Amino acid sequence: AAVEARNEDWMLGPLAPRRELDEITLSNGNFFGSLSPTRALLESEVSEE
Amino acid sequence: PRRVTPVDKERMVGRWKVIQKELQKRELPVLGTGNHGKYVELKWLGSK
Amino acid sequence: TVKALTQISSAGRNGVGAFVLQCKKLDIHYSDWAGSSRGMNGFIKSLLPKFAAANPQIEFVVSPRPAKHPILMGHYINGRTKAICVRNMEPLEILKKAELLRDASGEKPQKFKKPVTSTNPSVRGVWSPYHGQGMAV
Amino acid sequence: QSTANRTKRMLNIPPHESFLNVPVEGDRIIFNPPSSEASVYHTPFKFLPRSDPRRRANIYKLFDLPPVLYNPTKSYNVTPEQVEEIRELRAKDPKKYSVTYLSNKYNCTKVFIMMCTQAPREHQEQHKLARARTAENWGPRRAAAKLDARRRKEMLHRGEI
Amino acid sequence: NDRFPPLEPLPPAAESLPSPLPERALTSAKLAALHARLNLSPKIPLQTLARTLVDASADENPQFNNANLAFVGQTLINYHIAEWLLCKYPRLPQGILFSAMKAYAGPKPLLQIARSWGVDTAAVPGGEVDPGLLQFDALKPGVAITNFGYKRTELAYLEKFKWRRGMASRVVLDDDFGDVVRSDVSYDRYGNPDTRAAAERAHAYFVRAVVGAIYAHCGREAAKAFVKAHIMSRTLDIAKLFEFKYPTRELAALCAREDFEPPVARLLSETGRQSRTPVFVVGIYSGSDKLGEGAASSLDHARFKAAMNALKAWYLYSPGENPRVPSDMLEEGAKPWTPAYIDMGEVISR
Amino acid sequence: KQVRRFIPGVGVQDEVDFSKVGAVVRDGKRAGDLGVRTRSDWEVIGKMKSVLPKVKAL
Amino acid sequence: MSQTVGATRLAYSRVWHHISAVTPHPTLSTIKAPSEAITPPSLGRLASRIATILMGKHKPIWDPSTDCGDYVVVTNCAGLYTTGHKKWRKTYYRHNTRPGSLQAITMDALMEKHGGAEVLRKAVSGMLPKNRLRDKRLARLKAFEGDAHPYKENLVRFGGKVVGAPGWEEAVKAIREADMERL
Amino acid sequence: TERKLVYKTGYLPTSVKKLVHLSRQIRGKTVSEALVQMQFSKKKMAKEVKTELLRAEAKAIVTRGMGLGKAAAAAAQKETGAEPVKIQTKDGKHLEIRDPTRIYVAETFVNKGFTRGVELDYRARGRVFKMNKPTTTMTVVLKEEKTRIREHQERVAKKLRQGPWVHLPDRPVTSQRQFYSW
Amino acid sequence: PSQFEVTKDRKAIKARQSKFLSGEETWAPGKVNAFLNSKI
Amino acid sequence: QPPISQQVKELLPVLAAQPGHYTTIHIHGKPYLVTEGDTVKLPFKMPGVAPGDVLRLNRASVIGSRDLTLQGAPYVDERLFECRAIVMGTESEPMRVMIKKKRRCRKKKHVFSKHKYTVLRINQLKINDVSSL
RNA sequence: GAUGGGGUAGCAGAACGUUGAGUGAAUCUUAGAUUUUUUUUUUAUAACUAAAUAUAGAUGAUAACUCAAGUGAGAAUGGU
Ligand SMILES: [Mg+2]
Ligand SMILES: [Mg+2]
Ligand SMILES: [Mg+2]
Ligand SMILES: [Mg+2]
Ligand SMILES: [Mg+2]
Repeated sequence: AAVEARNEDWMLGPLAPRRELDEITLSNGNFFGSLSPTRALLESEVSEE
Repeated sequence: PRRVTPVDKERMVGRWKVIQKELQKRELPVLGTGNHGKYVELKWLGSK
Repeated sequence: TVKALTQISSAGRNGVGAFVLQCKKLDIHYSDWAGSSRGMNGFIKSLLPKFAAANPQIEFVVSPRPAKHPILMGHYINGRTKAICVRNMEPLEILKKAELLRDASGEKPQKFKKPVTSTNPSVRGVWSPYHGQGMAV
Repeated sequence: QSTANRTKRMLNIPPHESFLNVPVEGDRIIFNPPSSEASVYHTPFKFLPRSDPRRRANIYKLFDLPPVLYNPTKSYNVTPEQVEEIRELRAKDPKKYSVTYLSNKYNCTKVFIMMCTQAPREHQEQHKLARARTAENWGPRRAAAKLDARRRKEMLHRGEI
Repeated sequence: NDRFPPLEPLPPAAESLPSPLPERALTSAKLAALHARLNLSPKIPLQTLARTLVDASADENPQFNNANLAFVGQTLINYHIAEWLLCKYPRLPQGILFSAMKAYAGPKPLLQIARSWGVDTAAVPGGEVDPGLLQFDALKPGVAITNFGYKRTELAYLEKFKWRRGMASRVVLDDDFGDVVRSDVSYDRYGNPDTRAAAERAHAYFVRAVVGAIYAHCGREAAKAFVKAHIMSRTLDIAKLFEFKYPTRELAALCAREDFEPPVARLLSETGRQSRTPVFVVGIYSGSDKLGEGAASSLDHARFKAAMNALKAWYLYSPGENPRVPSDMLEEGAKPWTPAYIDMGEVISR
Repeated sequence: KQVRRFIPGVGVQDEVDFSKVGAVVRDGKRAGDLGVRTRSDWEVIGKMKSVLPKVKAL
Repeated sequence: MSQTVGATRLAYSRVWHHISAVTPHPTLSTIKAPSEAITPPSLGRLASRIATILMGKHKPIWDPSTDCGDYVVVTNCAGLYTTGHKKWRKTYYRHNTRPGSLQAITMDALMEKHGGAEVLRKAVSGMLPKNRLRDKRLARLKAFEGDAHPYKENLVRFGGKVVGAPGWEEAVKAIREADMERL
Repeated sequence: TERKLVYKTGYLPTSVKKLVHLSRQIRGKTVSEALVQMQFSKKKMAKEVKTELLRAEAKAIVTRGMGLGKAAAAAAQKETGAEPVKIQTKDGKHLEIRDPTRIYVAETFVNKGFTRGVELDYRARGRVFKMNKPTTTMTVVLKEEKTRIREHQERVAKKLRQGPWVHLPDRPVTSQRQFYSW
Repeated sequence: PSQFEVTKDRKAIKARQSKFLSGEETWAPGKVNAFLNSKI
Repeated sequence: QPPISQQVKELLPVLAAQPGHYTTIHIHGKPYLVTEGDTVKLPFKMPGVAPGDVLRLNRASVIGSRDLTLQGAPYVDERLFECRAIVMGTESEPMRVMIKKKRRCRKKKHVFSKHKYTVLRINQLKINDVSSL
């Protein structure tokens, strides 16, 4: 997503969208520029190695 | 004696000296990847 | 009242009055490591010195290019380029390929349609049914 | 056809009969006037300077006129004094004393009336508007045919038509 | 970096110079090829050909630049093209005589001649560029070459209030082509119609300079041969530069001036009248002689087109395809000069 | 008229014009023997800063 | 290529030709002596000459793909010449795909309903290439029964004299004598 | 210079051959025109297209800043007596644009998604066939009237550049022969 | 889609829509979509 | 050498005095109608020529102007005209593949053809003055 | 100024490509290795030029020569 957002700001210029005011991404349920409780707290069970 | 790179061609055309000033003003790295670390998001999650 | 038009320019006819070789520059790339560049190295030492001496109107740039096949890239006055990979070609096969770029022009390959190409008008004007003896059905 | 060679034989047109009579016993020059329009570079003898030696009888000689289309006549029926009357009437009432009215009375060309005098500005602007109000009643299909008629005339004088 | 040593050794204070040094030209493979591509005489060193590529936009110094070389060359090109056209077409109107000059020795053709020689431009001028590259700065149009034309006192009112400018005055005040006289850095931008003209102007000054260099080194005859081979060898249809207004009046005024019988339009041939695309062949006759012929779809157009062809034939009269020019006499021991036809002037109509 | 050529077996054949008739083929191990203009020749041509065309010819 | 560089306008223009089905034709007649026995061009022999004009095959710039044909105005189609007993014994057929719907008609019966103009159109039609230009070329055949037609002003002229008129030839030669007074 | 929003609707319980006809109806219309046709449509999916088209317009205004000049544009029409712009769409429909910021449906297409479910069709002779329950999505590209005005000015310019129709055209002879035929 | 409960993110985009259309706030380009060094 | 005819000696000045001239050169027997400035693309690679070589064409079938036409029985006398060309280079066509195949036979034999062509440029076409001859 | 030139069954010779291995603890790669695409050129079942997109320092790719085969698919009412 950051690869496509960096290309629009470079192109649109004064028409850069206000992505922070947009709806959530149902693929994750997260807002703009927000992590997930599982990814922000690193509660992922990792292997023993 | 060595391989001609895209940098050498710009130097011949004279455009390299103009690219250094712009990149320097913007703080972008002139010849190199800068002092930026590698992608760690997947690494911190235990990515193999 | 005659008013001059200011949007028509003269066209050049290469060969009439003066001739200009189309191949402005030739780029020769070799690998000291690649095995396919064995013949190119022999062409740069024996046949290129004398071939480059017979074509003083061409710019030759011999530069290495490791981890890559050997190519002969010729830049032409029209702006286009023609690159020929000469991997696994003996020195005398490189000279036959280098002369192909010299004798060639930047023009893209086209099928043979018409021998003659002319921009000047017909000496005998195009046929007209109103400028002859007339035809009676 | 199947190949380009066959297509060429079917689309063949033989050369002109003059070239078919190839000579024998040697070389010769034949008179072969083509049935085409001559270029503006074949200057007629009437436009050649008296010094130009190339002037010469028709090469044919070395081996009623068509119908009239436009033969105008120039007439001068307006005296120096009548020109003053044309300038007074045109400025007194440009509506009643139009160019067509003065052209008839004075027996002159309508253009000639325009040369001696012009109508007052406010009256000229009224004429340009009348023709502008009729140009807005034209649909997309008529207004396009009128623009072509105005461009074909410009193209004619540029040597394109 | 040590892994990438410089390909071309250069002092540290190199990029600070306006253009590469003279000795730099002796180790460039582009100049040696450009010198041999044009078959230039060995009298012209590589230090001189390298000076013809440095436009005044890159080097403000009166030396090291193209200002003076292009000036001497412009006079040679403009002169040889002028005498050659008056001897070939001695009846050309003044207006068509200016466009024909601008069509041969103008910025447009000279730009194509420079590109026909394989001359590639440099992005930005500097002491590091290859001496064989055309150096100029399209962002600074301040520099203006010196010309023999003078500035008009009414130039201000001319461009604004659309004041009248005659043709007879352009041969003294205007430039050689009839045009009026006098008509840190961020490269994050796009091309401009000002740069397109500044770049086209840089290519023209280079071609002219090559003629000036051949003149100072090889002589006058060598310069004339170069102009006759690359510039005069081009093709131009002068008949396509004509734009007539009321050609029927100009023709009547011509026949009247030359005493010829008043022109009469006669219908030579016609077909398809009362159709969508008829054909009327109208021929204008002055007595019993056919002046011109024109075939159009409308009866009026066929008469106008015939008058143009009758007028073009008068103006495009040519004594020969390769006539002698007055400059051929000064060479040496040339055949006696024969007076050339001098026309009285173009016809002024209503 | 034949432009300069390089015969792979013989050497560099200089330009020859049969209109005035001389196909001389020079072969060697140095640029000078070939008969072409070398870098050294261009340096001596650039050092002759005194040669000047006759004023009558200029 | 120079031969084709120029003004091709007049080479592609449509010329309006004319021919009478009653005027004797010394060329398209099978009888050549005595001159008083020279007949007009028969139905098929006239249609073969017209089909050549409709295709433009008489032009040095002919191309089958380009429609470089011309017009042919045929008059006096009522006195169309035929040999033998073709007029009363020849038959034209028609079928609309329905068994039993075979329509037959003779030439004399077809000349009474649609005149001799339809008999000449079917002849010329069959002599044209069977492609998408057959209907355009055939439509340029203007056949009329008598001497009157709406194209008396379209017929090609040379000095005001229509081709085929009494003095059209001398009017052409007089215009070419003046064209030689130029370089 | 021209704002644009590419909005992909949610997964609708319908097929492509059914919803395609609903996407071709709102194609080229305004957001208001399309919403009125979805409110009074007999199709069941027209209720989902009306909700998904109101969400797209909410995103086009907040994130892209579209249709936010009606008040300013209206001032120039009546107060100043300016006549609006008259254009003609590619299909040929004539329009009168009084507000250049009005949103409309520039492009619209339908894509098929995952499979809702699978119902077994038990036929005679002990034969069973699977019935795939489809799901499709729709994508609408919302633009402003400034795009239709620009695209229109290009077409008319392209037409005026093709030159007028000449009576006697100079058609070429596409065949070279080494002799003169005339 | 018409029966999905509106979340807090959809209840906020409807309030902004009524603010930009009303004229209270003026729309401005985003400034946190991507942290570039050019800043253009 | 055989003397030129008296009829050709009196009309040749009129042939050369006209504006334009064309010739039908014969290279290896095949004709080519060219004009001064045209570009001939021969359907074969002329052996032993490099870009810049000047050729003198001596076999002309017809050398005529608008109205006049000079025709030699086998060919015209070389002393009357002077035509020269310059070798501009060699061009090639795109590769063409021909597939030789028969019905009910899987074998498809391929034939790859890519021919070279020599390009000329007619830079001189003038008629001589034979008043002395 | 060499001679020769269609081809089924069938026989014969010479090559390319694919997968893995040796040289290889080798060579190259943010001065862009690799990117299923597009483009350009070269007598070309193949490689190459350049462009666009993304970003790897080796669990990456790779010339040349050689070695070994689970090595080349519009056809089996073939299988998934
Ligand atoms: Mg059961
Ligand atoms: Mg055989
Ligand atoms: Mg065989
Ligand atoms: Mg890629
Ligand atoms: Mg199968």
